[PDB]
Amino acid sequence: SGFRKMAFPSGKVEGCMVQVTCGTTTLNGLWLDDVVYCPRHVICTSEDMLNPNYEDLLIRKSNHNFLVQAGNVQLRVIGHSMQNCVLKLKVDTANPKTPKYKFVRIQPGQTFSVLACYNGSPSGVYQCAMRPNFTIKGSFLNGSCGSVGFNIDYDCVSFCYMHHMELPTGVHAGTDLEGNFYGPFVDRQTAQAAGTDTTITVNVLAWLYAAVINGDRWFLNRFTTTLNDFNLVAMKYNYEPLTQDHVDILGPLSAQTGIAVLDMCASLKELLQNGMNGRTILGSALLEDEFTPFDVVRQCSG
Amino acid sequence: SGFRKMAFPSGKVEGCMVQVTCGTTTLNGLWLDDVVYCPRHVICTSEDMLNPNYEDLLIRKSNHNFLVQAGNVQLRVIGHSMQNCVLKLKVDTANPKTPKYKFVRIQPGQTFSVLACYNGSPSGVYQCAMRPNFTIKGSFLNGSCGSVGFNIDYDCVSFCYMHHMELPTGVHAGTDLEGNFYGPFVDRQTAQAAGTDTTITVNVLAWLYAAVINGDRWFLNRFTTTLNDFNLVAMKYNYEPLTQDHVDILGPLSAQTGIAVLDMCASLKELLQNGMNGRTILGSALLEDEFTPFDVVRQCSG
Ligand SMILES: *CC(=O)N(c1ccc(-n2cccc2)cc1)[C@@H](C(=O)N[C@@H](C)c1ccccc1)c1cccnc1
Ligand SMILES: *CC(=O)N(c1ccc(-n2cccc2)cc1)[C@@H](C(=O)N[C@@H](C)c1ccccc1)c1cccnc1
Repeated sequence: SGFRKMAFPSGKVEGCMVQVTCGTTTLNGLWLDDVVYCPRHVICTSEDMLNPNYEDLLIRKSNHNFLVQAGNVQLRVIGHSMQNCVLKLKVDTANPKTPKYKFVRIQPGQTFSVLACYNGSPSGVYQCAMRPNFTIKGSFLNGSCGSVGFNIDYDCVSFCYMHHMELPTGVHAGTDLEGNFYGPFVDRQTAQAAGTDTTITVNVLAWLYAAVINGDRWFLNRFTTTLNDFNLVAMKYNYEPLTQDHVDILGPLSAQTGIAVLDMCASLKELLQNGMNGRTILGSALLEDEFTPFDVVRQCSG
Repeated sequence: SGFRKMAFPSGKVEGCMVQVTCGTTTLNGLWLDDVVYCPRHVICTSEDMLNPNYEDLLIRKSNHNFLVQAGNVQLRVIGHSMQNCVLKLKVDTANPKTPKYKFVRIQPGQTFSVLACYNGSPSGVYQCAMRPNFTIKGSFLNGSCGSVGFNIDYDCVSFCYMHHMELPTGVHAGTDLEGNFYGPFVDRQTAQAAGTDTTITVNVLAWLYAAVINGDRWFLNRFTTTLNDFNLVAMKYNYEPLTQDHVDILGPLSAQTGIAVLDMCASLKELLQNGMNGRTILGSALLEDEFTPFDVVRQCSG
């Protein structure tokens, strides 16, 4: 029993984290095979943040302009390029600790562990979710950039996120490892606003399903409801629409709890309309939406 | 900006987690140097859980009775003993991945990362705190036992917790790595109850201090208060007494925020007496007490 925001073990990613440098600018990179990956904003100066021309800037730099440091050691940059918003710095040496990996672009609502890195040294791990507005509510400080998000597929590390910037909202924007931003965010110092953050509906139900399995069942109502009925109420409180996929994805938890999906929805509808009256579910005084059904299955099954 | 329940990177502990076996009973062990450590309850059968005599039982077993498995490999047990509630199984081979380590008995209110392990395979990481009743509100399933709690001291891993059992409360009891239980719990199948769980007061203030630093400052009142005044109100809602040590330990956050300790206390007093009115602090609808001042400094400083 018990339910916690749980991260993947970070061991196979610790061994891939390097320090990358330009002048007064050190950030984190990710050394996989004979390539090191970091945010291309490591080439910028404080003068050229308002509107930088990254192509032009990279022209000014050469292989030897970039100080890649592995713990106490240094790597020879035998070639650089730019893939969208990432520097791919080629190196003489292949990481001997390179785990099997993939690069996946994750979908909003999906979750991943973050290994928060300063000066190429892993500092800490936490679980995070792509919000529907394509921000993340991270915990990053100055120097955090190039810190990565990942899932672990049996023995295969999937990298889904690279940290690039904090918004004035105090939330976080980043790319996949092919260097495309999640959302409309750009890597320049201009006015950018995160759109309306909406609740992830399948995740909240996942979590109610976790709650039941943990014996917290008070919120369960004698009622049920319909998709359309439920999604009319949903929209009113900034919630994602529930779909038949969403329903199907909750089958294993439906199946384990004995509780139909649509009866859980009816419980949520009453919880949305009445709030929680100071009552808590799984130690929270509000509805949690940063666990998927998989996260719930993994933690509540094995 | 941002504040999350953050774990230490688990890399140096992954390499110490082994599978330990007896008949129908497999749990986790911890291989440091030429010693493997696990809960001594791996020697028990379902018949001898109500009141087991561990000495007597161990008499029945020998070195070769215990199947220690490292991933795909097997270790030769060249000697066993019992230290309080842990098996120290001596092995031919020293762990080549043994990080510098210490064994510390942690104090109630202090926090540590847990590496949740099934069948000697690390499954996930989360941050946890010793509650004042000396339970932990973990996330463990069947097979979790021998999973360890640790802090990372620069490069030195400190092991503070080994998981032994779940209470009917659905909360968790375990030992230090010398095999003494945190609290009055015993490793037998008898009626055991976790006493009154009290809130960790320094931690809540730590967290309010994190909140301020993140710009969440609404709860700040025009008032202040006294220790005695504050601790009279504290006791009423099952809260730890605040001491001058507690005050001193919050100096760095006092110092960073510009806010006196005793003015933060006055804010807490009004928050305790009035609740939060549906207002949230750092994304929580209730007062969080599983971060220490150190955790707050580490995450909000670097
Ligand atoms: C790496 C880093 O920690 N941050 C950061 C600094 C500089 C830049 N940059 C873009 C173009 C040239 C240089 C990106 C990121 C800071 C940070 O992002 N601050 C925000 C307000 C910001 C500044 C400048 C441009 C864009 C954004 C940081 C702070 C906290 C968490 N992550 C990053
Ligand atoms: C290792 C394990 O996961 N659990 C466990 C099983 C058996 C024993 N045991 C004590 C004396 C002989 C055998 C200890 C722990 C279960 C578990 O602890 N279940 C509880 C209810 C319990 C059963 C029997 C004795 C004592 C406690 C488990 C389940 C969930 C989380 N941790 C452990």
